[PDB]
Amino acid sequence: VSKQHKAFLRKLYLAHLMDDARHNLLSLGKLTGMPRRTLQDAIASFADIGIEVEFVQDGERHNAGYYRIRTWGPISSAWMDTHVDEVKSLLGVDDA
Amino acid sequence: GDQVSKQHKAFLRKLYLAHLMDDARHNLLSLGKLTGMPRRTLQDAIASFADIGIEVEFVQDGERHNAGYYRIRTWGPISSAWMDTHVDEVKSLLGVDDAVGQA
Repeated sequence: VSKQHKAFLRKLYLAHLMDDARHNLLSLGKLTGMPRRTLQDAIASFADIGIEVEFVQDGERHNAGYYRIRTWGPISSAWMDTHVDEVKSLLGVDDA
Repeated sequence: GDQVSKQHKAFLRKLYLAHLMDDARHNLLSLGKLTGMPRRTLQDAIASFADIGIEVEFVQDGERHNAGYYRIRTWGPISSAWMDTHVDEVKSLLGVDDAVGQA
């Protein structure tokens, strides 16, 4: 699997984590082992594959916030549900 | 122009080709005359479908005398229905010109 296909599966994997649980850079960091840098670039590049992401805070604007997938666009969120396990290793994801 | 990034433009190119290939039998020569993209842009785009999980095959008749055509083996993580909805929009951004209409 190529550096671009790796990079691609990464985005779909992060998108998947963000879809089933409220996560921010810190939580994604503790869950995936990826450093803040990688996570931000990954997030910053979601638009390049049609995934629109929002960053949401509580009304009083005192919490650390979470990411929300506004739309998956051309990406099938179903597909990722089926191949979570394959992608897990192919990317080398770690944990607390 | 200011619309989308180069990276995003390149992605929509792959989805657009895949859409074209899925609705009619095409090869490099047919894709070239219809879209205006030169042969290398086509080979390279097709070469990178695997990067986004689209498996494409090139198929011929059994006697292998006819010119082949591309077929999408699987769209994988890509939603084909999405392009259906955004074709006009995407075609504009990519600057696709039906070469026969310009001449």
